[PDB]
Amino acid sequence: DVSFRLSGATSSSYGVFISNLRKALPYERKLYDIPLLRSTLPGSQRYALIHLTNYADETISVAIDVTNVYVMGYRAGDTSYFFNEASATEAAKYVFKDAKRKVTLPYSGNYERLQIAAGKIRENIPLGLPALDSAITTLFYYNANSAASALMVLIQSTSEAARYKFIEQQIGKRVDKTFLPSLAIISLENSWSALSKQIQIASTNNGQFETPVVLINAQNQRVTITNVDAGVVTSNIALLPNRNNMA
Repeated sequence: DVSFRLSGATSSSYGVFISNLRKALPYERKLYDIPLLRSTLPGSQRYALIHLTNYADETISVAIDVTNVYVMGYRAGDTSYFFNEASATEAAKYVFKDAKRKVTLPYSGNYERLQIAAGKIRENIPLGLPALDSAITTLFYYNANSAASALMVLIQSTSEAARYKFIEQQIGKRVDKTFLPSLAIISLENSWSALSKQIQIASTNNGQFETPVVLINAQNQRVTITNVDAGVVTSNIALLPNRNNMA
């Protein structure tokens, strides 16, 4: 289980946190040294809680699917919370066992449903250390009217950063303030399944992609990735997802 205090948070501390986050996630191997998560695992091990104390010292545990890095929900006191999707409910069976109540959320854990419930897309969502703090505050108070965005700001500032070290750095730099994610950041979040899958394919294909993953580079423009030679891929793709877990 991962843990991080917002109090005294820095880019270094966040990097450490995300590092700890990926460290919590088990892995069967590494393609290109990129840790390939453990696809096969007991449902109990398939999830790991992030303990996260916001600036206000309000801690809450976030239930992460370790095999896909996917957030399933979170806890706040005896009140636990989980997305309406059957993945979170399964998660609820293993995590927050002590939680006296598992709350099924009124929205699915996917960006689409989250953005709908939040009433605001991730492009307009704040990101950075204050965002995780804000997330914690909102989530602990579970303002369902807006908790959706808070979940998103938190998920990206954890799960997505855990996956992409590019996302990690961008968020982690925003110690003292926040910013709406770049199209590059968001592109990574989406491409994670495609890009990494093609890395696996490419691993047995001398590094050639079959399906060229269109990724948004930092300039907010699409760039064709046909080769694992792309440094923005190899240096930023911290965690590799399993073909069995992807599609």
